[PDB]
Amino acid sequence: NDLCFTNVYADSFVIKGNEVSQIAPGQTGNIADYNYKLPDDFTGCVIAW
Amino acid sequence: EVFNATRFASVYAWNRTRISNCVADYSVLYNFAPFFAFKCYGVSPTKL
Ligand SMILES: *[C@@H]1O[C@H](CO)[C@@H](O[C@@H]2O[C@H](CO)[C@@H](O)[C@H](O)[C@@H]2O)[C@H](O)[C@H]1NC(C)=O
Ligand SMILES: *[C@@H]1O[C@H](CO)[C@@H](O)[C@H](O)[C@H]1NC(C)=O
Repeated sequence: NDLCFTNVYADSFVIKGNEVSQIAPGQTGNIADYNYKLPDDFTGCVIAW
Repeated sequence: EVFNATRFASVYAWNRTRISNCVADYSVLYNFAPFFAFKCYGVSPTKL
């Protein structure tokens, strides 16, 4: 709440339970390789509920 | 013949084959393998 961002992107997608642990900078799997790959120098947050 | 086998042994006796004198095209690595974990450590799988 004390930071200013030039722009903010909210990527939304429903995925399975293990694939939550999958989504992270520098990971592997059928989702992190062919479906959604977070860049290595990621600056942001992931939210899974 | 490391991926067309039928009795991949239990972990207590980890079968260890030796692959020498050959041309390693890992496209056949990919074909017999609906992958779930290709975590490579020393090398990158793309540059293999
Ligand atoms: C691990 O399993 C491999 C596949 O079953 C074996 O490779 C083959 O084994 C057969 C005999 O089952 C040989 O006839 C063939 O030439 C090839 O080597 C491999 O031997 C085996 N290794 C160990 C240590 O068990
Ligand atoms: C095993 O060998 C048979 C031989 O016909 C082939 O049809 C099959 O696809 C092979 N399976 C794997 C997992 O290598």
